[PDB]
Amino acid sequence: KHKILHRLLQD
Amino acid sequence: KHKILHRLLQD
Amino acid sequence: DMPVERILEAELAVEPNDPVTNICQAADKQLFTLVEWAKRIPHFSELPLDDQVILLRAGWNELLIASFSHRSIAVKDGILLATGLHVHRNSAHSAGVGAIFDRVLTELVSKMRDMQMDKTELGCLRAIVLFNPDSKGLSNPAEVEALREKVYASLEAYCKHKYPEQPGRFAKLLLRLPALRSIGLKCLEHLFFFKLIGDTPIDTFLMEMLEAP
Amino acid sequence: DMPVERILEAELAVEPNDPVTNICQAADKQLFTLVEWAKRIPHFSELPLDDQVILLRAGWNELLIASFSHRSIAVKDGILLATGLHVHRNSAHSAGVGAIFDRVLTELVSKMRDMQMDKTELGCLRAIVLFNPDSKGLSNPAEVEALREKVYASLEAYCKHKYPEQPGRFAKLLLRLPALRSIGLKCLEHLFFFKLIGDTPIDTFLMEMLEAP
Ligand SMILES: CC1(C)CC(C)(C)c2cc(C3(c4ccc(C(=O)O)cc4)OCCO3)ccc21
Ligand SMILES: CC1(C)CC(C)(C)c2cc(C3(c4ccc(C(=O)O)cc4)OCCO3)ccc21
Repeated sequence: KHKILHRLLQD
Repeated sequence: KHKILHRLLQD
Repeated sequence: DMPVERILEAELAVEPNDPVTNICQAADKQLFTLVEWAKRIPHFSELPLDDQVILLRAGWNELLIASFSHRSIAVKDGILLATGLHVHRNSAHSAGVGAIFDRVLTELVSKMRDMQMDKTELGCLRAIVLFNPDSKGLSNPAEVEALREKVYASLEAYCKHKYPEQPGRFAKLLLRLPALRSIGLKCLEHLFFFKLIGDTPIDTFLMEMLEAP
Repeated sequence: DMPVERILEAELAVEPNDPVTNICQAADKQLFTLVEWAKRIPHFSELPLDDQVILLRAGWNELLIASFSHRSIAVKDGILLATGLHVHRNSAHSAGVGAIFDRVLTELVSKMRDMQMDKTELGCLRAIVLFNPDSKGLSNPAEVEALREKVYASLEAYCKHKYPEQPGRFAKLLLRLPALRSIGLKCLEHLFFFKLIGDTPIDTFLMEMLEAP
């Protein structure tokens, strides 16, 4: 759902 | 303006 | 100067088909009681008459919400209205106001119960809300700020003495205030909407708190 | 376990025609920085990935507002944007958003300055906001509640030690949180409206925080 946020919380 | 409130805050 | 024993007496002196209609009925009733409550709070009556108006108009939601939430401690998934009627989680949801009702339940009532908030703490939190220096229009806001400072210093000192095993109970109490603020604003929205539509009877005092500004 | 020295380092690692367009530009920029900030807060990265989402989505406004308000301490009647641009009281009023801008100024920036809130206290208040157990959807809310408890116990102990002459500075800090909450909600409304109308460019990250739920 929340694309950008998930990608930034990665690692 | 605020009729009822003023009347209740009286005394 | 700002005794918790006197704030407690203010609280104790105040004790008494469409669910939303019944809740708004209870709201209006309590607005009269709130004005009497505020007077019994030390130094509030000594404030200029216009400032007393500004204070009560700015916090009436949060003040009333705190009151019926603490009243509803021993209630299973519901709130006890001042009229004497109980209102359950499902009753409110079915009336189309379940989202906010659950917020009241989860963030306040429930949180109050688990720490067993007493009437003195409830009173102090209410008094802190009452003496809001951020209220716009205030003639002497620093005076209202000073009265707030005296309530929470008394509340801390009350807590350190009555519950000295719970070192963070003071902050725990103060951190229910943002929730109360957030829930208070969402109530106003609903009340403005009940007004706009006009499908809910709204008594005279409740209507006056919904007038501008 | 929850050291104020580590929270301070999180804050320090983060330091860098239409005024509303410039403010929204600064908002999006800071959203990326906020995600990096949250990670440096002890135990936040150890929370399940979904809960980290719920936490940041629920508090991003209050977290960002606290940041640019404390940044604007030495500013006369205005705020310093992260982009480097200053925005004055009159500039915002003329853009049609003066009412909320003044609320930020009066209730936060100004109140921060008078007590000279340090970066450690700002960080802790932000960390308290971050660990909101009232956030809906949370898998293990008691875990988030416990992490909040550890931040404010550290903040109190920091305050009693660094400012032992100001016995009520701890409560003074916590009582800016309802204001922050109230101002945060009013920002969302504005941002939803800038979206609805579409007369203001809104970058991709800011747009995603405005998507449902
Ligand atoms: C029906 C809703 C929107 C839901 C909810 C239960 C949150 C609620 C609460 C009120 C109310 C209120 C409700 C009950 C009482 C009381 O019985 O003491 C006092 C006040 O709080 C804000 C002003 O009036 C008014 C309306 C409503
Ligand atoms: C233009 C308004 C509505 C006014 C006001 C100044 C309160 C404001 C603030 C923001 C903003 C924001 C503004 C500036 C910054 C920053 O520069 O750090 C970060 C965030 O706060 C909530 C999310 O974005 C976004 C929009 C706006």
